Amino acid sequence: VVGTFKAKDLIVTPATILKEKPDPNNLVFGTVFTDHMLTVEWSSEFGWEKPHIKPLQNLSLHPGSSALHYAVELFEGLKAFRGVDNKIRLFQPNLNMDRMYRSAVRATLPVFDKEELLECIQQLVKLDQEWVPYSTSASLYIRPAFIGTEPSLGVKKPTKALLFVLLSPVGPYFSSGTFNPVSLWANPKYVRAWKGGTGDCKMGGNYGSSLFAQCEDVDNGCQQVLWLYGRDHQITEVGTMNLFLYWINEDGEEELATPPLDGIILPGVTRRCILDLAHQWGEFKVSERYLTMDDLTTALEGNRVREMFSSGTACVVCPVSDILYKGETIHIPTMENGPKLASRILSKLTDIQYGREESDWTIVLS
Amino acid sequence: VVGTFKAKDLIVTPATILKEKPDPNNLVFGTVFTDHMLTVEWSSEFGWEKPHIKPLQNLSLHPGSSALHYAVELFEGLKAFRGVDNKIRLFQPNLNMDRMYRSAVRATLPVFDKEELLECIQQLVKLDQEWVPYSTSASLYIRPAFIGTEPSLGVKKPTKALLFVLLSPVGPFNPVSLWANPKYVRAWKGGTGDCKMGGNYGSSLFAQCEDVDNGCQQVLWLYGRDHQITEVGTMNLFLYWINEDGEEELATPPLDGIILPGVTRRCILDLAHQWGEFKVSERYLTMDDLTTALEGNRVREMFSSGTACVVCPVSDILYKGETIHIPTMENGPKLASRILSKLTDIQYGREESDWTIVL
Ligand SMILES: O=C(NNS(=O)(=O)c1ccccc1C(F)(F)F)c1cc2cc(Cl)ccc2o1
Ligand SMILES: O=C(NNS(=O)(=O)c1ccccc1C(F)(F)F)c1cc2cc(Cl)ccc2o1
Ligand SMILES: *Cc1c(COP(=O)(O)O)cnc(C)c1O
Ligand SMILES: *Cc1c(COP(=O)(O)O)cnc(C)c1O
Repeated sequence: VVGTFKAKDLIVTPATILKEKPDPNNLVFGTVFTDHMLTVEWSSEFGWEKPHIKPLQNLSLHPGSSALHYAVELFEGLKAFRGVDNKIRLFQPNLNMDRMYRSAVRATLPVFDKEELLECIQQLVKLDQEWVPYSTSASLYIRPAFIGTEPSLGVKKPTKALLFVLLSPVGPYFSSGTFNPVSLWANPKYVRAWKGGTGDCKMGGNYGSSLFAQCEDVDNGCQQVLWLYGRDHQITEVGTMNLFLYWINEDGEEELATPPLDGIILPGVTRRCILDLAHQWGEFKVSERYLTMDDLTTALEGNRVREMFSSGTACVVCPVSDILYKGETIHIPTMENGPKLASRILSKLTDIQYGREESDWTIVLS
Repeated sequence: VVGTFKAKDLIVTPATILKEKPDPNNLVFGTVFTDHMLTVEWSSEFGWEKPHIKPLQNLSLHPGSSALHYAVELFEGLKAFRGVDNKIRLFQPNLNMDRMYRSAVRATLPVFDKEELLECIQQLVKLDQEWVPYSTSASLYIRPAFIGTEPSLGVKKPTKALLFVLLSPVGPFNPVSLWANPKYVRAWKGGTGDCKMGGNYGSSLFAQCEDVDNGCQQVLWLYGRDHQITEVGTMNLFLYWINEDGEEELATPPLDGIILPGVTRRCILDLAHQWGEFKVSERYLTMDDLTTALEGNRVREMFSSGTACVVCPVSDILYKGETIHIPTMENGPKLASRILSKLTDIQYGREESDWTIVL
């Protein structure tokens, strides 16, 4: 009956015991959780139930829940930042609501009002706002999660669902003053996503398949997987991050390149922001364009590569120093070239996030 | 540290209040559950905990559990059958243990002893014996499920996992129409399509809804530039036809990475090989192969195979705005019904085969 839950209807149950906050200089990503969570029930029969902010607790799930059997699930990732002026800000959160809604449609999970969800998240962050780290390098990670809770074993659109939101303090990925570059494991035997698949959505199924390649990656002394696609060996994504290459292209032009949104690339918020920034600066060519391993190695051979970095919410920007490919270690001169652009981008994005630069990209906490 | 759980140290906690069994005449597939369940806990620090048979209950899961975020999960599907002689039988259950083990490796979930799990399952079915329907048209569906319960949001190999088993009384030609849209691809080479990992299935619900929107019951999964016909929903695809050489042939797509190696598929192949009445070919089949054969009146039957239906005749394919009729039902379907009869006879103990194990 009810098309969406409403922030107006929020039922809040404060915790009676409050946990001590962690040292912001000693945070490991996604391991410590705050006092409270958002939960909202849905059923086909009654529609959306009233949303609850309540103490962080285990989920009680029928063991037949479709999220556990057929990966009927999706997530988001966005952050709250305590500013230089001690104001807490969200960064481009409407883009995450847009993406989550679209992933829900693709998953066949129930549709919701994006502004109502945004306001419920605002209220949850406001309640746990002291968990937003008092550090200009740490932030509060927000994990909205949407699962099918259909008890029956038929492979079908769920008639029961749970939307929930977790909060987790996260620290810097740089340390001792500098970036921590990654080595990438490039094995064309694995594919992250395919044309006709769901790689342009944040559905859980895209990620469970990537764990094997990641373990093999770690066994070979690499931190992330470089995801290759097709007979041409297109470079697509770095782990769970978008791929950027800053180089002199085939025409001899200084260029920032990233793979196009042709269905196998997750449309990152960070990725969009970087494209926007680089276009605005107007200092070099910006291309959404295919990039192969042969393109890369040829350019490296002729000293045309400047930097390679990955982009995502957790780290904003992550420089790439090495790629393990066909039994060889190929060096990327990212760190030797500054990294000039990667550092410039990180500074710009963090300025905005922490309120050093006024931009419409941020929103002050409700 | 503990490499496997063992059926030896099974802890059995029977329910004090038992539920009434459903009418075996009106069962809805996976909607009704028995009194008990198996659960086995794992962690990287201590290895496999002791297994438990206990009352069916909700799972208490950390909201960060990787099964909920990154689909760190797999399942199996197999059945128990109350024979004509009242003996309860499992059917090729070691093949399900083999496949579950493969799926866990690909998923990075902890490995276990296959013989130990089968025995834990046998003890579970044994406890809940009376739930195996008193009907030769019904069976007990067995659902082993294996999930990551790692509380942290980092995308990595789980340090926490839960293995559980559910039991569900299920009942019972009604041919299906297939919706064929090449813009959805079920599986890719370098993917996980040959495992029963949950991630393979979440991505399929949109296509199935679209299928229903158009009066079709299942999706025909197409692959590649040549539009290879691969699987029928959650079933393997069989084509009974006269091939291009003018030979009568049973054909099915080969196991090149994008096809789930079905148990039913295996059994049908074994049987058709044994009979030696027609050619048996694991080979590529395209939409053009099929439409060309249909024009020349060379197609006899098309059916899917899986544990839930055993065999499912196909009457129509909707592809590129066309309605392509398959003469399955106008040809008996004799092969489909022969297979259904054969497997049913073995499953319900009407004939002996090493494929069945008495509980
Ligand atoms: O930003 C990163 N990931 N992108 S993300 O933030 O949007 C994301 C996407 C999908 C799943 C999980 C994640 C997250 F949160 F990183 F865990 C990321 C991964 C990563 C791995 C290393 Cl080793 C270093 C820096 C890193 O940053
Ligand atoms: O046997 C079937 N599916 N194969 S299955 O049995 O191994 C299976 C595989 C993956 C997920 C779920 C299932 C199951 F159990 F059907 F739900 C099946 C699907 C199906 C759909 C229709 Cl419309 C009619 C008969 C049918 O039988
Ligand atoms: C989330 C994600 C991205 C990065 O997206 P952001 O919105 O910038 O955090 C890129 N690739 C994959 C596979 C992702 O899951
Ligand atoms: C399980 C399944 C099959 C059928 O396999 P059986 O072992 O015969 O039940 C076929 N295709 C897919 C995608 C499946 O998951």
